[PDB]
Amino acid sequence: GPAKTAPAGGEVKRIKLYAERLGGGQMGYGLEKGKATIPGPLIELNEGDTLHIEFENTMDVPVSLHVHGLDYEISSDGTKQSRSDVEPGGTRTYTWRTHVPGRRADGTWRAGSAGYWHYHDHVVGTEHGTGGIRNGLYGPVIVRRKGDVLPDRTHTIVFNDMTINNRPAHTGPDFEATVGDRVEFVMITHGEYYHTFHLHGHRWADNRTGMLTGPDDPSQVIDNKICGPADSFGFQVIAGEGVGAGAWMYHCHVQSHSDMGMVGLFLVKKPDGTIPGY
Amino acid sequence: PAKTAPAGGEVKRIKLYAERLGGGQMGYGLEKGKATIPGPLIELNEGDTLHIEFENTMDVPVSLHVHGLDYEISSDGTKQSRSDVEPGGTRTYTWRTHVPGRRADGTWRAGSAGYWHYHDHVVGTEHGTGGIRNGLYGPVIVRRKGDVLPDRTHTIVFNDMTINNRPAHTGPDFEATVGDRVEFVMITHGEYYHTFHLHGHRWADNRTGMLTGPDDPSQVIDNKICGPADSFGFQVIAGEGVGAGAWMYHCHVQSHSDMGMVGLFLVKKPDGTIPGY
Amino acid sequence: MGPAKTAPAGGEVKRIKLYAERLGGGQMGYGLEKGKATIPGPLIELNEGDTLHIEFENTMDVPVSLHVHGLDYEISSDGTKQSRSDVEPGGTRTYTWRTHVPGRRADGTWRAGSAGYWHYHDHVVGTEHGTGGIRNGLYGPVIVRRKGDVLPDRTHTIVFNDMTINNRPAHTGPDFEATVGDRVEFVMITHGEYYHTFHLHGHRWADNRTGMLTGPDDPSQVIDNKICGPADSFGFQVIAGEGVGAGAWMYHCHVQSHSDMGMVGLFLVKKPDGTIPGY
Ligand SMILES: COc1cc(C(C)=O)ccc1O
Ligand SMILES: [Cu+2]
Ligand SMILES: [Cu+2]
Ligand SMILES: [Cu+2]
Ligand SMILES: [Cu+2]
Ligand SMILES: [Cu+2]
Ligand SMILES: [Cu+2]
Ligand SMILES: [Cu+2]
Ligand SMILES: [Cu+2]
Ligand SMILES: [Cu+2]
Ligand SMILES: [Cu+2]
Ligand SMILES: [Cu+2]
Ligand SMILES: [Cu+2]
Repeated sequence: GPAKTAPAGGEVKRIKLYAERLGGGQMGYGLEKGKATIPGPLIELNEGDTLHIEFENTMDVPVSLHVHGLDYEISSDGTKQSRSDVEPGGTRTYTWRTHVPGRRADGTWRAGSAGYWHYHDHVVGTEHGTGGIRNGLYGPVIVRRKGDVLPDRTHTIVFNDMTINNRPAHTGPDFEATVGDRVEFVMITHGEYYHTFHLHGHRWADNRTGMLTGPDDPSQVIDNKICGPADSFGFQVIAGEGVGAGAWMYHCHVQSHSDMGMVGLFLVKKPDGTIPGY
Repeated sequence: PAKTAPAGGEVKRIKLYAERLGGGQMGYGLEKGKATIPGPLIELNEGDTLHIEFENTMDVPVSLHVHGLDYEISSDGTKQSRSDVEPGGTRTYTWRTHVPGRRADGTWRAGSAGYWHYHDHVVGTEHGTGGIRNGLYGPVIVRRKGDVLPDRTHTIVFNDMTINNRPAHTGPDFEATVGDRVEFVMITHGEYYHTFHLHGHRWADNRTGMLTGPDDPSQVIDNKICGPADSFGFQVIAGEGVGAGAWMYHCHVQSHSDMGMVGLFLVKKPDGTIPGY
Repeated sequence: MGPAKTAPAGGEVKRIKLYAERLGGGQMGYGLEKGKATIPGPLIELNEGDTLHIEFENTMDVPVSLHVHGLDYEISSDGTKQSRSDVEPGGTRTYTWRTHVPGRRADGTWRAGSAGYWHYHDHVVGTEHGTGGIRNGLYGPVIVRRKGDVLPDRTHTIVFNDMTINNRPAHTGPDFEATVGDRVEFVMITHGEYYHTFHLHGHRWADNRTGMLTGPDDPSQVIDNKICGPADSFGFQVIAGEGVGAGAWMYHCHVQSHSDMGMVGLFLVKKPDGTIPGY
């Protein structure tokens, strides 16, 4: 039937979050010890939500959690200079807040928190978290505005230096859907390089939600997007819409990059489970 | 005045050929021996369907892949979908197109209109690195009913360190007359980020490159950063507010402009003269 | 906080003088007075419809020019060697910039006005694209405002020029001071060989003409992070410490090696008492 939408926020929410080492000199965040992933756990909030994070550093080196776009005080900045990092074996409670749009007393329109954001390390290896980000400490954050369209499933694609989600070249990741599913994509970039993100057989609107608000929204519609370290955006597509089922490539479009394996599949299935030509 | 795009929905057909050009270059053409870089401009109205009859006249596999438009996986134009074209081979690629409208879930489905492009995916690699470098790319415009039509359209492709695969400092230059409504399609390919910059003129960063009205918040710019496979276009009024002259456009990356990615938008007085040129 | 002051309507004929000087260490800069040159050059603000007459003197050993983005100039003000609009050593020229309001064209289309965040810089030094002039520091912000645009308390220009910020030594800032609640404006220009991503802690803006959402209608992405290449310019305004509070709020390019090597600054937001918590 009609699209599902986000409820109003304003709830006070809590999660546990850990930083721990993974194989091969890699680091990630997790919701439980021994559960860490690259990228980290996806965090979703409704505008007005407050989130307290009970943070434990499991590692033998100082780490931090610094987030984009959300409201936080200087004590949640997650930086060395702000004394907000977390020592080895230590814990701290990071607090993220969130607000709805509205008229300022000066008569202007204050932008809400809503959008496609991310969190990552500001501390490991240098005071910009170069080592940490390189090792995999980063994760997506979605803040939704009341009435925002909710998807069937959400997937995070991170271009971190020459890799996707710190995976070895040519290893995807791949995401599955069924023709007609509403699929949300969160795209984040980290590290040294510019990239262009590209998706076969689909397009989105270049704007807050990734979708057009209606017939008056001028935003350019695009299948290809240039992005750079700490950039984040998102969007939703209806799997296979107008195109049909198939194995649909997404890849960085910088030629040496795609040539070198920054490539994935959006695997879109016929209602019966089959994918044509594959 | 201001002629506008009519409603789409027509079924259209063209023949398209891949062929070798001089110097190791390759290009698409509308007839054998007529291939160009960039390839032929393809224009469609929302709702239109285009059947492309493709012949690959080269001695290596080639393919046709498009951005933004509606194609089935069998028109993806990749080795992976088995949609490339063997040497001397022929295939029909089909591109469909749709107007915007309200989906069943009550969301607003975006139409196909916009500035897009097509290029090879199979030459030299499965990402068409070789083909793209050799020159297999071309502009596609899809127009929404009511879109403002230009007097002329020019395509500027920054391909690696070249414009339209031309030698340094060779242009292209485009001519117009003050007051002409001129459309530019701006495509980027290859290995490098760039910044497109046009003297004397400006456009809106949005679908049409023009402000829809007084309510459109889109930033107005003369400079745009663009990555490989990036696609955008706009229209300006030649010399509007600025008069006639040789109006430079180039990549604004300093070394690149010094290397010769530079061209002229030649805007003439009514008498055909250009002051300072 | 009271109702914000706004830009009035333009149409005035304005005049300034601009000098091109050599500064310490092979640097070059514009100035409003001989001996007053700065990098970035002086801030130039116009209301849509205004006309600006720049009386330009070149005091350097080599030819220089003045070339501006986004505004209305005849070919003779282009500021290039090819248009014969550059300036010989010890020479002068009047450069003229014009600006127009938006409006309905005779053809039914809507003509965009001049308003926005723009910049000017040398086109002639070291190469015909002014690669030298720019590396040496010749560049400066231009702001064109639309009637009714919201005015800030203070304006700050952050230029990423190759690997510097405003041509400064690494890890030198600049830092900017505000008090919690100030409406603060940033103009952000990029120059040189390299792409960048501009990032500001604890604040966000709208990616659009004014950097602020016009109202609930506005679909524009809200961002704390923006990619920019050479000659890109954009601006925005924030309420200092809004919903966040006092602190020393980092801004920096987020390309990792760039921030590591020092393109970093502080937006220092004081409390009313003038203290900054934990700094
Ligand atoms: C068109 O001439 C050239 C272009 C390139 C590019 C575009 O990288 C490299 C070497 C050349 O001789
Ligand atoms: Cu930072
Ligand atoms: Cu890439
Ligand atoms: Cu594609
Ligand atoms: Cu960050
Ligand atoms: Cu592809
Ligand atoms: Cu370039
Ligand atoms: Cu210019
Ligand atoms: Cu492509
Ligand atoms: Cu120029
Ligand atoms: Cu940088
Ligand atoms: Cu931040
Ligand atoms: Cu410039």
